[PDB]
Amino acid sequence: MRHRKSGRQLNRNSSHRQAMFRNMAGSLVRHEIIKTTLPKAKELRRVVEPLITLAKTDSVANRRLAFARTRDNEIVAKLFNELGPRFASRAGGYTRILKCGFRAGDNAPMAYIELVDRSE
Amino acid sequence: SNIIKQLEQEQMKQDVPSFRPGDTVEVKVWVVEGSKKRLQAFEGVVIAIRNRGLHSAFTVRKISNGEGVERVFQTHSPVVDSISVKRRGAVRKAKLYYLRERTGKAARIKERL
Amino acid sequence: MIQEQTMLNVADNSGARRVMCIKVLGGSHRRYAGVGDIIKITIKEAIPRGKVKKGDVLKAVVVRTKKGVRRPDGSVIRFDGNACVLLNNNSEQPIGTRIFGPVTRELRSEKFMKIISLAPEV
Amino acid sequence: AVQQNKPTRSKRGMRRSHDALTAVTSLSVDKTSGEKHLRHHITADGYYRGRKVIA
Amino acid sequence: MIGLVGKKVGMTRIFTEDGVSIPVTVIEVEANRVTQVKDLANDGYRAIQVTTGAKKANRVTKPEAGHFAKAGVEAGRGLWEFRLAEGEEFTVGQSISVELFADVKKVDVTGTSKGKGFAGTVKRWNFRTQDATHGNSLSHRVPGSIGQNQTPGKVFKGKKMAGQMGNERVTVQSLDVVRVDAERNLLLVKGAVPGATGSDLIVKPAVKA
RNA sequence: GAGGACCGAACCGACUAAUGUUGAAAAAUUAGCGGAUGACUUGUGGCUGGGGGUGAAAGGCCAAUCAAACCGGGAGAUAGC
RNA sequence: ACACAGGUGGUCAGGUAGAGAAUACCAAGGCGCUUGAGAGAACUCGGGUGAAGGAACUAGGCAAAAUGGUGCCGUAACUUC
RNA sequence: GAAAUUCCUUGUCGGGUAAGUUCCGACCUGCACGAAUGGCGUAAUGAUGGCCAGGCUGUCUCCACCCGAGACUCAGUGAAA
RNA sequence: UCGAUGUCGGCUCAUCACAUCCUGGGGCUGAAGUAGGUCCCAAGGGUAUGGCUGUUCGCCAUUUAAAGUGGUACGCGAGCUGGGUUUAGAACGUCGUGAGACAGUUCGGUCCCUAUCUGCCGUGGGCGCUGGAGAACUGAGGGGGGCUGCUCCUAGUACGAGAGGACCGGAGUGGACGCAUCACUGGUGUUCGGGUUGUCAUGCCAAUGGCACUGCCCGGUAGCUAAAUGCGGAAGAGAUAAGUGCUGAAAGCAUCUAAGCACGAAACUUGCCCCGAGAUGAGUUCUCCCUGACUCCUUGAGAGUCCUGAAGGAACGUUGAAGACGACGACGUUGAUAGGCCGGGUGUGUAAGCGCAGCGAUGCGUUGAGCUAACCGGUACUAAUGAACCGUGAGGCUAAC
Repeated sequence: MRHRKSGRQLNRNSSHRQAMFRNMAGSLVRHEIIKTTLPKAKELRRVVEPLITLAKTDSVANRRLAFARTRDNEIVAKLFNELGPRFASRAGGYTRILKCGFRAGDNAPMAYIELVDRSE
Repeated sequence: SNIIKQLEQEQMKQDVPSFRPGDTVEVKVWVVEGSKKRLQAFEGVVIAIRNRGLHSAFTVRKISNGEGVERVFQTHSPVVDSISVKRRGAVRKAKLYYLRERTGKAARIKERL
Repeated sequence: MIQEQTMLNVADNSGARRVMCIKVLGGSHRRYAGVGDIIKITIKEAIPRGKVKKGDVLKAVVVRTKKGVRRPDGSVIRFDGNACVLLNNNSEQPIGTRIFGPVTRELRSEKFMKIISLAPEV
Repeated sequence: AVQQNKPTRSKRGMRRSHDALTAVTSLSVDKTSGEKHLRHHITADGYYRGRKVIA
Repeated sequence: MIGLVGKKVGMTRIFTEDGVSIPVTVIEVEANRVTQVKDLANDGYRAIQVTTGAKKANRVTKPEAGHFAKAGVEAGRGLWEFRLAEGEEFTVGQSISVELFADVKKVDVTGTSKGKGFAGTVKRWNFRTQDATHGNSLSHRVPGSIGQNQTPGKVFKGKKMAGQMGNERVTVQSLDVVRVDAERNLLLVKGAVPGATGSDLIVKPAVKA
């Protein structure tokens, strides 16, 4: 059984699962809206949202923490210099998920996930 | 779950000293033989602390008469009369289970300054 | 948690070094022995001039166990190895005259009061 | 591990009593564009619950 | 004797000064409110139907929003019934406290056990595992034989096979009532009762006693 | 500086186990395993032809076929089954 | 027979560890193995870890665990030395 | 010499084990050993047969949990006896 | 049965019989007690681990209340094994001139099947149950359970010569087994923290990340879980078995039986738990819900339009200590359903950066710091959208009023 457990395995080993969310957290910071599956979203929420909580306090000891969980220095700058101040007065819920239908190739339920401001 | 918390925190003691793993404590326990409540000592090294509020326990390990004796005392229990730190050990770990394999000058713990 | 084939140390001066449990007594299909329980043992290593010799088939009471005991408090007393006091088959009294190492007070039963009044600790 | 007798037209269609797909009959109109869409899904043009989300 | 309906808060322990830790299951028994008494005449048997807890106003449906308004009590999370012994007689709208269990000393607790899902014959029925090695081919936690040969020619009704385990009503009997707290509405019983945390427990006095 | 020496990769094999058994594969995979300067191993040609060859010998092998290969013929052998 | 987990001669052979063409991680270079998405039941493969016991398993220590390197000290019966 | 050979046979005695139809040592009463279809030994060697011991362990008592691949649901294709 | 029904043993899982091994009840005894011997009643539950051998068996070593006997294709290979027997190799003894042979040994020696139907274990869909709906029940029937030691009191009494040593009745503790549960004690914990080896990378130092079985390790949250802790095997009834009776004739005597009335077992029926109204014999109770027009015709049987869509349900979404999928449960902004966030807990164990000491490895201070999963408490920050959809319009044909 599975009582009170969290984390979707997503038919991956734990190293592929960790590397897939390191990429996908990088992509949600780049373009601020990505189209992913509906279960890879809602698992990205547990990854990208502590990154924006981390970036709300800019310090050296958190810039390297964010670098360790996001091995991309361009993401760490946008997290701290853009997404940190932008979500200063928001208590969680930095991302929303908009279900967009079904994938053509495998009928997978797709969704957009995006930062709730997006600054337009 | 404030209900179990208020049921737990009415039974905890207010007399638990702040020991760490590696400290050498001596724990006086009440023993009843048939009707004589006696207070006997167990003096070894703390090798493990479980912090759980009311369900807090700590393991004390001594070498008694050539034998290794471990003793997992439940603190906040009315059978443990007092806990008393006799020296402070300086370890970098929270569980000193490797001292079951070391015995002697191998199991010497550097005193904490 | 002493079962059949368990090698136990010998917590008395009766001669043996190692004994092996060859039956847990006191009920059919019984699996383990605690620190108050009697076991049928065979002697696997003795000292050359002791009371007993290698190959005797007799009884013993487990007194120290790596599994350990459970007090009413929920607290545990474990030991580093397993030990037993060698007993006569017929009148289950200790063969030895000394008891080496501690025991626990799960032995106060007035069949082992010549073990509690012999052991150094408890 | 293999049949002893060929099953019939009867039992073949009796098994497919539950193979019948269920239609939706629950399309939802959008309150700013009038597009029908799946419930809790964005529209084909990217409106959702009156807001333009995707474009 | 009537029961009460409660909720499994969890497990903790009590320390007597004797040295024993008594493991308890904390059961929150709030004020069970009688919604319907029953009689031998109209209904065939004597019972009371109580309710407990508080259900929100927009989830209680109209066929039960009227059944509660007939009694005058509030809503509840459910309705449960208790067979009355032939001396005791209750009134509709009477609230029964955990003060009932002052002098009981031993209770039977009913609850729906934790669901193990589809379990196998080893977990469900304590079947013994076959050899992990020594030549065994794909048959370790499989059950083995389910029958005989041709002369029965069938498996017997009631065979122990794999299936749904747990998620079932289970009564544990004769649990020692440690203490009754009439102000926090608590019943501490010695040992563990079926169900997870938050499940609805039904605590009657002991019939075996 | 010898060795049908030793350890151990390539290489050549095939002892054990599990998988596989309508297989990924008409003999394999995976983890171990033996030999590894030699009675080794391998390429490219050649030569031996069926009651014949070749065989450190198993009735082994001779084109997924072997106590007498395959193909065509006698031939629609014969068949008290 | 297959876009087949097999077979297939020779040549070239970088770095850091290492005795090494072992192995680990990399370069040059080449790829991600032509169904995916979920879910996280039994059971089955392939692994990981276990209290106490330690061969009680079993036809049999089968399988697994364990041992494993270099230097130095030290090493028995027997021996065709 | 009760052996890769001994039917009776688990002969008998000794050893090993709490207990040993196997093992080792013998005895000789060799059903039905025996001297190049070699007899008795024999260091070394063996993926050889049997037995014991120490280590070691999920082999087991008695299994628990975890990690991946299927199983399972959805979409596409689509067998077999 | 030769157009194939796979043998012995082991394992796993059983199931029945009773000619009963233990426990329960009796009669007799060459039954003082304690131990027995024997027969009768009784099948509810229980009914060893090992050494040897392929073994069943057997013999041994220790247990045990006891280690029952039989049937079930000598139960059980579309469940496992493959040691034995019984393929092809080889050898010994033996027999044959020989090829070879031996219920003689001896080493070696491929165990396939994706389950259609029955059966079984679970789990749904449909329809029915007659207006629909939401509940709670009743309980006809099923099922589960149903074992027992040892100590202590009775009492060293009854008995006996002494030795020894009870019945009945209680009290406590175990063993095996079951059910439940994680509070404890632990296991696990590849989603937590840290140590560390090799190497690549982030320009480099310092920090980190990848890969090496989670690289190897040391710890460890929740969950799951046993070895861990709770509980349970009743008591009571009712009918009886064997058995003992009371009254009592046939047979002026007797006589347990023929009339009658008593006792009497773990069996039987209940009592304990669970399932259960598809119990089509489809029950009961409470509550809720809809009381509009017309038109068409063979016509007491309806059909078709417009109107109105109720209670409720489903679907959808957020989900769950529920779960293969369905189902089940919670929730859906009149909102704590999930994620986040905040605080705390927990676990690791003194982050980084800086400063100081030292030649440096590194130590020390900041500092029990920093990180911290599934936990707890909160908090609408994100997502749970108005709809729409299904289901209708008072319900067929004695008593009372």
